[PDB]
Amino acid sequence: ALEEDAQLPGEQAAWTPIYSSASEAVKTQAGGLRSLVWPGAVCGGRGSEWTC
Amino acid sequence: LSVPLVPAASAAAAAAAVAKASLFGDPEPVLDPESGEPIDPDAPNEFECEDVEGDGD
Amino acid sequence: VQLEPNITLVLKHLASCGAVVSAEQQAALDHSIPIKRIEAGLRSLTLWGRLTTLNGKDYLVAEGYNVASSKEGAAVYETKYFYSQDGARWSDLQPVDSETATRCARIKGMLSGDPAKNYELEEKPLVFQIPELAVLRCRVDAIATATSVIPTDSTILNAASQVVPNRLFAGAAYPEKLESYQHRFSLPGSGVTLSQDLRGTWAVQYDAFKGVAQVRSLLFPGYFFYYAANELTWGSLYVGDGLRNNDLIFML
Amino acid sequence: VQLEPNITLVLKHLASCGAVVSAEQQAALDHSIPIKRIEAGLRSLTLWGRLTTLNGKDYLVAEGYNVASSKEGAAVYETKYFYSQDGARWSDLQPVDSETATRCARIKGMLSGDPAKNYELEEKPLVFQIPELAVLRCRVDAIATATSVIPTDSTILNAASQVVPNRLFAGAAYPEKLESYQHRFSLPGSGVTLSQDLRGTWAVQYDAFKGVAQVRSLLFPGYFFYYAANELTWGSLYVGDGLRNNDLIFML
Repeated sequence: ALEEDAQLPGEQAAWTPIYSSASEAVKTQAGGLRSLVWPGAVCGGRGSEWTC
Repeated sequence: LSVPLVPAASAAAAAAAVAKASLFGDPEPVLDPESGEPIDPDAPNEFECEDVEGDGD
Repeated sequence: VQLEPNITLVLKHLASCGAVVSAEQQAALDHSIPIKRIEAGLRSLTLWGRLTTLNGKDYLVAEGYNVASSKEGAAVYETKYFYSQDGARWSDLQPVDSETATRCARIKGMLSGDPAKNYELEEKPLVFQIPELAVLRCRVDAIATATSVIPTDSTILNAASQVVPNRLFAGAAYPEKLESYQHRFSLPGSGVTLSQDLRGTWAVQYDAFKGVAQVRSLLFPGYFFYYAANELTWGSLYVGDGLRNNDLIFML
Repeated sequence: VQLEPNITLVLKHLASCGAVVSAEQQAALDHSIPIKRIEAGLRSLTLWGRLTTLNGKDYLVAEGYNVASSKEGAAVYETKYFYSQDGARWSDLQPVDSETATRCARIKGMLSGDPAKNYELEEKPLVFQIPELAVLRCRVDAIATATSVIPTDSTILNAASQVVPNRLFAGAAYPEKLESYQHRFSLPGSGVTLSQDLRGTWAVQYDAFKGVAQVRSLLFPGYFFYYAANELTWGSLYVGDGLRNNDLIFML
């Protein structure tokens, strides 16, 4: 799992969340992660589809 | 050409734009002016909808 | 000749450079920018950029102004900045003192995404607490004074000694050369262009068939500018955490 | 002041009116329009419209020209039309004789979508076979001579007596009135606007806060024109089967 990666300096996780909407009440929104070590590397899924 | 920033016959269009922009994000907590306490937000209605965004896709 | 950059064309031309915004934020901007522009009394207001944060709530930053005037050999734009975290409600991004500017310049890393957070610095042991919005404003100021790119001779001076669009601008003769572009704060007719900048801090890719030039900053990686010569439009955008690239000498 | 309509802004502003194009066709246009414009030697070439067909292969129609001149009190544009069914390869849309113009005017219904098809007409019993591309070109000619909308005083006459963009155009003073717009083929300074058209054949909706006016044709439902006054852009598009609305008196 990506959770067991090398943390960045300061007990910081190496992957940061990204969301599709600013409100937690929209019912069909995407989710994903962005890489801190390699800026520009993104993974993300919406519903049944996903991509890196 | 020399016109104002926005005509005076535009309050309806401005109200429309404010209503449309209020759709996005969460509503800001408003407070009671005389009291100073925040106004209790409305409890949301329970409903079922489709995925309008996927249909747009 | 355009009168103001168009966010649709900007997002269309600079999408290949990875400078993109969310779909919800795109719609929300389409509604929110005119509202704020009117209720602030500004003549121009555009999307300046988007700074990434650690909790996923990136800061959208917008920049507006009313009129630009020539003062002391510089084209000064009395700009005002606003920030947002959803694209719908814009808050003020207030200026920062000069003394605090140094401290926030010392703070590095990706921003937290919590406007109420404040970082700590230690000096001779006096500790200062710097609000996050101060750091954000300072990074925006640095990136702005570094890039602020427009085409050369696209502005002009009028009778009241104000900088106004040159509506008879014909276009850049050689769009693939850095001489065709300049900083915003350089007076018209001053002959100072991007070629007077430190050699190697700008890259230019020009598609001579479609007529679209892309100018990328290498000193602040994340600042992109586009110029379309067949339609005579242009515009820029910053997307990234806001930190300067200090290792540039080793990377060229 | 724009120099030529931008397809991105057109598709962005007229999408609310249902005037849309497929995504693949949008990309294909972004590539194909410059190629054809260059290899035909034309100064201007834009997307004119999109006519729906019975087999799902709608005709995209593009219109281009080189220079417009004042002849006999009319601003004549020597236009040339091209058609396509995928957005990538443009073929010629050749003019039609006057005698055949009447026959193709008599043919109604949604087009077939097969450029090799030909319809049949019967007269005194002499039968004529009219190719489908003839019907297409005449519907385009009718819609073009009916609408062809531009803002008023956006063009001007030059020394060689040619119609050129008025680069000092300041904008329409009253964008919600039909006097602000005119036909393309009306000479500058002639005072003929859309208000001289048959009363009730045009509708205007003006968003006074954002500054975007939409002019819809009611005689040819499907022709939309937009004018953005804060950025001084404009442009039109036709989307539909191409038939005139003859029941207009009963529908108003």
